[PDB]
Amino acid sequence: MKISIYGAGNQRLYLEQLKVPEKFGGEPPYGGAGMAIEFAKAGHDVVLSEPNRDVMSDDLWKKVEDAGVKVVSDDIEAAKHGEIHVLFTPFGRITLNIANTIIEHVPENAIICNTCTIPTPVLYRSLEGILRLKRRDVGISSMHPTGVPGTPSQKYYTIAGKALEGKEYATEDQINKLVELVKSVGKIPYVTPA
Repeated sequence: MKISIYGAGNQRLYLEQLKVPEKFGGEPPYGGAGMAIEFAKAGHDVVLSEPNRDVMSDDLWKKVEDAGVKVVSDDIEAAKHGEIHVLFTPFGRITLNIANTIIEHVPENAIICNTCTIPTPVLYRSLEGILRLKRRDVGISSMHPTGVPGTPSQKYYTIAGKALEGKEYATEDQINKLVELVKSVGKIPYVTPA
């Protein structure tokens, strides 16, 4: 599939402060860049949008590019690529901002999903005007890793599905597409009510 990831992740944080290779193992880059690599090695067409080059060293960047990941710095160019748009914002600082930036540019029937735990209805309500009136084809969901992407113990992804009280923020096809994306990289998908 064509996947767009927004945010490579500050790799220094993972290495200096969090000591991920020592505590959980695996190998940098982690997070969004780690997801991009794993997706690409699974045969997916991956574009990673990152405005700040300094998020990782040249050696780590080469690692990303060696996986087949196309790296851009313009979110709008990334917006026109993916049928799935993964907002890697574990701190949820710019989640709503990126979504607002890319929503009018994403191709028909594309999916926008966050990796953090901002509720899908919240993400939807921030874009309700556009999603109801101009982009009814766009699905809103989640791609939330239980652990740190790139770590061997990261096995689960939580996907926001149809709400308990009926509201569908994405089609069943769109949700199924996310489910198979998770399994394509040997991970376990888990669909929850939005």
